[PDB]
Amino acid sequence: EVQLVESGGGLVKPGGSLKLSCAASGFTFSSYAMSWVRQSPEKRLEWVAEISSGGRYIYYSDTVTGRFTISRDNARNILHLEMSSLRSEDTAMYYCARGEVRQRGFDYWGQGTTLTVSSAKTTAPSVYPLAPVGSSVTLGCLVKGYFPEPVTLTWNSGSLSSGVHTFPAVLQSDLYTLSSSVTVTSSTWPSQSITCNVAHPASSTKVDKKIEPR
Amino acid sequence: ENVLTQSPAIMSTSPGEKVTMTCRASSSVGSSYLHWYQQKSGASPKLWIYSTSNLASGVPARFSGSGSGTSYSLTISSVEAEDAATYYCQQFSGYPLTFGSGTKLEMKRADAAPTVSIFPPSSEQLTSGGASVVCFLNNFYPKDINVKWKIDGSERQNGVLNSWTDQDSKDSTYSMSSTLTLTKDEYERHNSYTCEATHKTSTSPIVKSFNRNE
Amino acid sequence: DERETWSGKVDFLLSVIGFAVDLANVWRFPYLCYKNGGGAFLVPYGIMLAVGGIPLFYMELALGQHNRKGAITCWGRLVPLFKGIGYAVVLIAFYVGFYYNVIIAWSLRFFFASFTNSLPWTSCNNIWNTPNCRPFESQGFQSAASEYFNRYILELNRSEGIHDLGAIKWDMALCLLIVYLICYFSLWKGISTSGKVVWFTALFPYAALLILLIRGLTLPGSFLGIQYYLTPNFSAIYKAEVWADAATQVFFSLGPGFGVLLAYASYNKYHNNVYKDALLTSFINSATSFIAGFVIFSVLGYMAHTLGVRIEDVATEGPGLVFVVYPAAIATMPASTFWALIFFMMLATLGLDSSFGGMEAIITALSDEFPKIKRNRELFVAGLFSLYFVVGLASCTQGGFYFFHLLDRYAAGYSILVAVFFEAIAVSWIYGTNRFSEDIRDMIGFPPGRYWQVCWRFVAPIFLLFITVYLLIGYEPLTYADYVYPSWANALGWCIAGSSVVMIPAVAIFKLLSTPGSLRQRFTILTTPWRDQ
Ligand SMILES: CC(C)CCC[C@@H](C)[C@H]1CC[C@H]2[C@@H]3CC=C4C[C@@H](O)CC[C@]4(C)[C@H]3CC[C@]12C
Ligand SMILES: CC(C)CCC[C@@H](C)[C@H]1CC[C@H]2[C@@H]3CC=C4C[C@@H](O)CC[C@]4(C)[C@H]3CC[C@]12C
Ligand SMILES: COC(=O)[C@H]1[C@@H](c2ccc(F)cc2)C[C@@H]2CC[C@H]1N2C
Ligand SMILES: [Cl-]
Ligand code: NA
Ligand code: NA
Repeated sequence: EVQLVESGGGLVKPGGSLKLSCAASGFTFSSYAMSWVRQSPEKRLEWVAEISSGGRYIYYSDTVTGRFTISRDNARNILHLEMSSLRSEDTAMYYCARGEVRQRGFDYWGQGTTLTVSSAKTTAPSVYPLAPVGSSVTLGCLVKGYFPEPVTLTWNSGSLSSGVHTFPAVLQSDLYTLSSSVTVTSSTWPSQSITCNVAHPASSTKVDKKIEPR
Repeated sequence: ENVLTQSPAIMSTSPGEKVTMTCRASSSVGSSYLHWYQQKSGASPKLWIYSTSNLASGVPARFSGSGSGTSYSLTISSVEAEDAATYYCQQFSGYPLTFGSGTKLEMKRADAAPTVSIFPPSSEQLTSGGASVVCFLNNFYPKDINVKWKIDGSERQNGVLNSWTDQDSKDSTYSMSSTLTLTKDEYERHNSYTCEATHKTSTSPIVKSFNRNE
Repeated sequence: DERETWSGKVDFLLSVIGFAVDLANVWRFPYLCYKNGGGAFLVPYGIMLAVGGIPLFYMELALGQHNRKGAITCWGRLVPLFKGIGYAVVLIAFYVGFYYNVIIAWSLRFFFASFTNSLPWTSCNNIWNTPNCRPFESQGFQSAASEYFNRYILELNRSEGIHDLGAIKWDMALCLLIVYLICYFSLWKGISTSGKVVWFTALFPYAALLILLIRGLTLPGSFLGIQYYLTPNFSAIYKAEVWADAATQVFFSLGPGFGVLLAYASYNKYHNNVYKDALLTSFINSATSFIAGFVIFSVLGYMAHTLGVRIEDVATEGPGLVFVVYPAAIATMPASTFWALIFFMMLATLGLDSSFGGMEAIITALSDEFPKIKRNRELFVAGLFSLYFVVGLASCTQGGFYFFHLLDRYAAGYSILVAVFFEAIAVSWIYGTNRFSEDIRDMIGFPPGRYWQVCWRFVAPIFLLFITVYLLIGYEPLTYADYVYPSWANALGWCIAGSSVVMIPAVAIFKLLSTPGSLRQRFTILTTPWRDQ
């Protein structure tokens, strides 16, 4: 019944401004105090702002106050969060919560929207097929030098679900390097045409990388 | 701020054990104002225990809460595999609201030796002017492992990118991807490439080598 | 921004406990249980308390702790149009002080007259007695305790009505002065002291009630009085008059609409759990009445057994219960002088903490409206109590009871009801429940349940109207004993009863012609809460 979805979010350059929104459904919205909670990339939770059911009492954190402005629209059941003078610290997954009753806390959390505040510029990834120089053969797919997160890597258009290890991206020189390995039987390949696909939305770069021997 | 400190940060536990995570506050917090949240990987947090001891809706009776003033603790009577997540405590006593640093649960497994796979730089990367030797290390426990790059019998220790995965939800193993990035020239003044895995499962490292002259 | 606060949590509670607890808990209540079906009366009493009384008791307390200011300013800030609610309410508490403090004076006069080895109201061979005197209450005669209180203490026999007040009892004027002296040095520097004086006035009655309960229950025939008190008779449940008596007593025993609960709570901390305070206080109030019921009827039954007097002639309400009926019994039991001293002292402390809040409701609500007199608390409450004492001399006259009885039936009776009525309508419909719930959530933690919200806007107006409609039904020209008040005294009473709630439309009308705009664009201005800046 109760469902919270977070829109907005994306890549914003330092000093910029972005408006996040939260679409509620499944409860009388004008009876539940909403609140924005962000989570830094090191998976650390931090409260940002609370707004009342009528939006008459507003509470901010001290690291945020003066810049952000939480807003409410009980008519269309939407929760807003207008941000300005953004710094790199604001980079997080911003969540939408409804802690109307204090002695209970936030009972429902939204899916979350991602905001990246960086001065780095969007670049397209270079996808490299990794091929063995055996009971089972393991090959790979190197995705090097892209920004910002995220990317979508699957194998043979996602027909495979395990035997595959997609390693998380690691930032270096304002660029992300991601990789992924898939393990198959020594029979299956190379008789089959196993392929790595990569999808980076921010740069409109969609690649498929079928891997060949010697 | 009313900073909440949770100990311990990563916690290993085999199913069946009884675990206890603690949450201490810098200032006295009302008992009915401290709450607990569970956040599984790649998902938004969930209200787990509200008002210190009261379990949330859907939370199994194996969970419990205790504490007062500046010392609280969550306790799982008998741990099951589906409890592997990160647990955040949160005080509602006053504004601004603060979450705990969070504690991370990871299941225990019979120690496994890694399946190491080494890869030559793709011919496409050699075209751009680069050369990244990728070394995959799959299915081991415990998470801590140490990769070792050598070219032509000499330890090379700069220009590599390491990346661990989250604990597998099926066999509870880990995986790491070392990526030695080289310029094409430096790649060719040098004869050979070797990545060594120094893990606790073996007295001597699991070695993987390949050469261009073959 | 910053105002003073209670120097301790208990100070506030004892102040609200002290105010709410009254002699009405002694003589209004145990009598009502008696005449309306014993223990069965607790069913309409309990229900009317749950859906009518406590919700209103809660509401005003919540408004006090929230808007942080007195009756006049709180309603002025809540709804500018109905600012007259603050005015009507305060001077109601101003009128009450003209007659309510004479009850405490009576309790002191008896206390001073109890310093003897033989109580003066036992015999019928005194200078003030008539041939119609009997040792105890009887159908067709007068008792020793009755003629003492009437012909000696009051000298009411020397009065032919309210037109003839006669001379001035200076032994009474002294007692009245003493009362205003005590009320003076208790409220003179504010809640710093008044929050500490209540530690005696609100706690001593329970101490006295304890040893009067023990003394009352050890008396022969005590269990018989308990039967008259709480023998169930669920036929009364069907009677609407019982539901009315239950509704009325519940409303008048908690006392919202005096702007004192509003004033008292306005000294609380903003994030203080006021919801717990309302529930706790209201219970103790009702519980005190229940405890007092045993104290009275255990003694009342003692008379109907070992003194041979009909239960109909002793199961009395009004001041006659504790100025005539109860002291007569004390006079017979061993160590009479002791029980007489602590009983009258109880009656005195039962009215003081109530009078405190009644006066405080004035001082507080005036200090927040006019900044001049806030710096002049001492000089103000000087002249205020002086005015009380000066006019109070009319209560110390030989026909002083006739003046007291007139104000008692008009000053607070109806003026409260239609004032509290506009309180509930303004908050729940004009101000609105949804944002009132929003305020309370920000204060204590959680929005009020659906129960309190429904009670505040649907049940409350019906409950208040249900009471107001039956008080209209049972109306009859003011009478005491044989003396029928002239219709100009009744007219005078309605003026005092009307001079209060005439503020509601008058201020509404006056504050409507300002400020400028069309008719629709002025109701908007006058319904806009102060905290929209
Ligand atoms: C007879 C004497 C001794 C006790 C009087 C009984 C009173 C205090 C009891 C009886 C019924 C009770 C009510 C029953 C229903 C509720 C609903 C709850 O959500 C708030 C409290 C409230 C409103 C209770 C308040 C206390 C209450 C009114
Ligand atoms: C039958 C009779 C004698 C019982 C006497 C009742 C007395 C002892 C009860 C009734 C109301 C009670 C008080 C209600 C309010 C408070 C505030 C609380 O924070 C401290 C306790 C205190 C101060 C209570 C003390 C005990 C108390 C005074
Ligand atoms: C005449 O009306 C009252 O006596 C009320 C109250 C009170 C209100 C105002 C006052 F000056 C003195 C007492 C005392 C207690 C609480 C409410 C109601 N009384 C039952
Ligand atoms: Cl009562
Ligand atoms: Na009362
Ligand atoms: Na009192």
